[PDB]
Amino acid sequence: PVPPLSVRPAVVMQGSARNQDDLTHKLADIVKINNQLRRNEQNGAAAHVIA
Amino acid sequence: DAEFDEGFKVPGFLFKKLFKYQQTGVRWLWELHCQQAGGILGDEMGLGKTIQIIAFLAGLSYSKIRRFEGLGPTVIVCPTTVMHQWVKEFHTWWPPFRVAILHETGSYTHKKEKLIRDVAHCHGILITSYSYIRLMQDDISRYDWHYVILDEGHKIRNPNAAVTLACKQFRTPHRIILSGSPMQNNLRELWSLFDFIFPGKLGTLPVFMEQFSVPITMGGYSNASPVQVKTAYKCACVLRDTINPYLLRRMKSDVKMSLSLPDKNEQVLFCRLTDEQHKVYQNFVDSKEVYRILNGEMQIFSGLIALRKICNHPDLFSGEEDQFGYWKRSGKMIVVESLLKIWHKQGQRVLLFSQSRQMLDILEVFLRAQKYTYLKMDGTTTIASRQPLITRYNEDTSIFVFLLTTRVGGLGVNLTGANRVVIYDPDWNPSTDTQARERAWRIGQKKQVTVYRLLTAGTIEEKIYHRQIFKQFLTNRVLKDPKQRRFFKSNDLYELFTLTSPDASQSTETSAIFAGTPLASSSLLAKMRARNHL
DNA sequence: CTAGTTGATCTCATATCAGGAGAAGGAGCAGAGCG
DNA sequence: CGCTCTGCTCCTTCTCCCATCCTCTCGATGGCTATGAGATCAACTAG
Repeated sequence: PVPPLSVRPAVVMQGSARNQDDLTHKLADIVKINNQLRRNEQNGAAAHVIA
Repeated sequence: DAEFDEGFKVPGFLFKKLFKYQQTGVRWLWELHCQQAGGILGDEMGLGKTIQIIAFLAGLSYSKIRRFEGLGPTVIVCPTTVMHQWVKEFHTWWPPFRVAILHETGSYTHKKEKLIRDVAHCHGILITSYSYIRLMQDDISRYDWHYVILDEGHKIRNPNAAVTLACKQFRTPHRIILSGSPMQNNLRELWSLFDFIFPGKLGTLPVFMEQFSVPITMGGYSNASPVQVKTAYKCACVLRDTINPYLLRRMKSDVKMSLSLPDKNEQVLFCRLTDEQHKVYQNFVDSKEVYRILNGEMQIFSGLIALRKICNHPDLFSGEEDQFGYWKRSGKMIVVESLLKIWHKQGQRVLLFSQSRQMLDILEVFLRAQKYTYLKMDGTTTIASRQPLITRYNEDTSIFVFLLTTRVGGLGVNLTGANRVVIYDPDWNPSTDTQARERAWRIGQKKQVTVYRLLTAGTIEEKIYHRQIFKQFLTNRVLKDPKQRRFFKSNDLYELFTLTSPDASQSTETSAIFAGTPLASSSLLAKMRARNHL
């Protein structure tokens, strides 16, 4: 379960740079590796790579 | 009427029209239909593969072989640019097939789901686009299709694309692919195509890679240990005979005597970098960005795009006689200047190809700076007006140079009136450049066509061309003959962030690399021990 | 109603040191039945 | 007569917690891959 935006608000700094929450960065890592694992299982990858 | 072994009465008044290889292809297709397996009509372009398919399906319908009294509902998934052609072909060969197109243009004028239902209810011949297979992948696959023909089935070359999954969601045993090249880059595409036509024959893609792809490429390098090359040869032989009865591929060598073919010559010009372009390239290959690429902290892809932009023209990467895209700042544009001037003095007609549309626009601005008349067609032109431009180029001579990228238009748009062709920059896929050169030099080409590939020596472009040749060699080894003289080095081929421009004292890297130029249990055992000693 | 043009929108390619305190597991083992 | 089944002790992880409230300064934080073609569709722009 990925929480809503209220639990991880993207606070705007003095300028326009929108800083993301720690939860959002972590979910970014999770989605990155999840997509990476999904393609590695779908396409050519070694068993140790998938592991 | 010609009759086959089990009884497949292909009509005489169609069968007589086919050529010998076409009749062989119909025989092969019907052998597949008896075995209830699929195949790949891997015959290269121009031989005529739609004629074989309509002839075979027409014979299967008239012969009333049976499930289904004769031929049932079949779906043909082809690119949009050829859909109407397909229906016309049916209507001229075998009229009584109720052929119907699924498209916004179409002819149904009602709900498309009703079209699928009605066509299946009449055992019709239904043509779609790959996008409609992807979008209605749940809807279109409910009406018990009897045949699935993926024309230009190399759209399935990626085992990850949603089109591949939607196309592999069909249930019939009958899967035919009409592709001019089953594989284009590497064996991922061969595996995907074979997973389509015959789900179980080649193993799961991990198994397939670990058994075939890695050993073959490891034996495709000239610094490989002898054991590696021998294993690569053996594994290539195993893949070849495994795919032998399901990939029918014929070249223009055996069938050449039947049809004419004007001679084609090809050169690879090595265009030295201009000193400003050379300085920019050296600054990029010395800047911290490529260092971070070598550290793996940044995506190498952006560096690749940047170096390709630099070799095309500095104004792409960097951003009177000093306006945007001045042709004097890139050596390839110098050579294009010379070739265009000479060819215009010769009265010939030119195709100008480039993978980048931005540098295509730069070339347009350059041509406007000159007085050459020209015509442009790219992805930005509306498709409904693509056919006129080509015709206007092909019919007259008052248009000199036609501008393309390698990947615009339907496959093999008829650009026949051109005489010379120049590929401004190489691509990663050998097949797109092969298609670029093939587009000018097709059936019904009147004059000798020559292709000039423009490279910058010692740069990223030379390595792109090396990769293109390497992939072409891999495809050839898999498809025509395993024994092959090894050209390349593993480290030199893969390291592609350096700059060693030639000084003419030493020869270029390409020329340095290409410097030379029942069984009675004993035949069975003999073949086993023969294959095992390798 | 019918094309034709024009944006949006989406898919697919090619790159390689000055804590402590308690709870739970585990291991060595003494010994008791007991077949 | 050797095996099992305890259940005692000694050690080892392992994990949890460490007063409340308030004021102020001061440093760090900034995330950008590209490009192009095919196809669908939905909105205008004429008819």
